[PDB]
Amino acid sequence: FNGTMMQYFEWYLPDDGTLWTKVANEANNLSSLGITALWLPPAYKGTSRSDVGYGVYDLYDLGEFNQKGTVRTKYGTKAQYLQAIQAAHAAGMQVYADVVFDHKGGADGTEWVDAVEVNPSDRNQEISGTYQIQAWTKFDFPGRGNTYSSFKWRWYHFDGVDWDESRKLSRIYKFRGKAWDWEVDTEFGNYDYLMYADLDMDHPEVVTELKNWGKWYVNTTNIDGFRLDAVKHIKFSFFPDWLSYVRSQTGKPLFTVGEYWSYDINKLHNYITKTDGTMSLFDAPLHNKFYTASKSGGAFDMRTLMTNTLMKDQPTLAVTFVDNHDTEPGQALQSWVDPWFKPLAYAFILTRQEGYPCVFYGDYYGIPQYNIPSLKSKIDPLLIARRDYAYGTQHDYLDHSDIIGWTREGGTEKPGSGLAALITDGPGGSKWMYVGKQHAGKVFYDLTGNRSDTVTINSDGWGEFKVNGGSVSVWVPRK
Ligand SMILES: [Ca+2]
Ligand SMILES: [Ca+2]
Ligand SMILES: [Ca+2]
Ligand SMILES: [Cl-]
Ligand SMILES: [Cl-]
Ligand code: NA
Ligand code: NA
Ligand code: NA
Repeated sequence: FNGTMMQYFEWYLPDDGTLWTKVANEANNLSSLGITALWLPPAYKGTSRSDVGYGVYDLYDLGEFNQKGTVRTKYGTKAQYLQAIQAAHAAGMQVYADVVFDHKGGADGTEWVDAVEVNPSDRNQEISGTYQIQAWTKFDFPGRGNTYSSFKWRWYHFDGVDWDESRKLSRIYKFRGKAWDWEVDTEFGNYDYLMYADLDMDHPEVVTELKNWGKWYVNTTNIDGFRLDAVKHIKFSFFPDWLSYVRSQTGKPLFTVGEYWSYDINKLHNYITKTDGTMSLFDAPLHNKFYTASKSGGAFDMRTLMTNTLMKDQPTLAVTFVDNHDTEPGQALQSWVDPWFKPLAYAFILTRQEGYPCVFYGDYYGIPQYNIPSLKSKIDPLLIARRDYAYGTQHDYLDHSDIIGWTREGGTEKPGSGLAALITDGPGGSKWMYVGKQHAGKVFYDLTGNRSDTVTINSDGWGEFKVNGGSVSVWVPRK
């Protein structure tokens, strides 16, 4: 069985505290379609009840303590979260928990700190003299007390902040005596700083505490791996060290995927080198390819669709996806793949042998905030393709600027498997492709239902497969 991840949230979910309940309720249904892992949103207390979770306040509050004006998180209570994870496990699915280590917001109090303004466009360039600011850096967690952890956060655990409370100024403030961490991404000179209070990953108390929390969190929740937020903004050598610790101390392999958001493939290869292949990365450049192709009116050269992507260059470390909560309309990385192209992108990541694909909750269930209907009826037949048919040796036909395809011969121990896929960003047509001599004489049909004709395999193992305009067909053998 192929591995298939699902990102189990989107940005515009209502703040109604039901998501963990939905996970428990939907787990069996999802697993039956071949989903094997769920990436859950940050599950700990944010700056308010409605925070999506990246505005992390208290890593140890899983919707259990009366903090930031609520007990539950946006998603539910600690008990509902633990129950969600158990339900996924009963359905035979693994759970990857979102980990937010870049910054910390909603401090309980301020501290007076000598600081300097740096340029948002070049954080290596100081643009003021030293002056004293009132920074939101004091974290005491009075709702939790010392349950689980007695560790308190102060100014010196952070490299800087984005707000002076005394003069009410928005600036990127670097604390005097602190430096931006290295290595990090070099966009804007040094991209360590992102929002709220930025963690100083060179501080030993910070490193020890996050290790402490990592081990506690795995043991407490029974999760199976991690989605790491904002890794280009976090010292590169920190995560290999952290993961080695948490993996050894818990005795779990803890699959981990990092969000290194860049469309520059060489930046991703750099990160993977600097982290010794300890984690996979989201294939952001392939997301860009799908976005671009969807908007190009047929003019995109489909022969290039996976050129300079992680799916091509480093397939065992790629988590492939069509869209996520940041690429949704109105969001920070907005780059939304139009619905006409979306099933083709889904077929590309679901039926090919390269990479670990990830289905987006917002695509699957729809996004009511923008009146975006569910694509479940177009995605399900592709999940079935992956679950039952996408096995064995692949042959590639990325050989025409509209119509591209590939085949899977089927696996010697998954009887009935085998497929031939075609997608086109332009007019439809046909393509001869090799599915395997062993399929000579078999009749193949289009599992998507987009086409009603059939394709019979010739005595050499070749079939003349077909696809409609602007569409996808996934041809599989009759039983
Ligand atoms: Ca630092
Ligand atoms: Ca940072
Ligand atoms: Ca084209
Ligand atoms: Cl200068
Ligand atoms: Cl410095
Ligand atoms: Na510089
Ligand atoms: Na930092
Ligand atoms: Na992020």
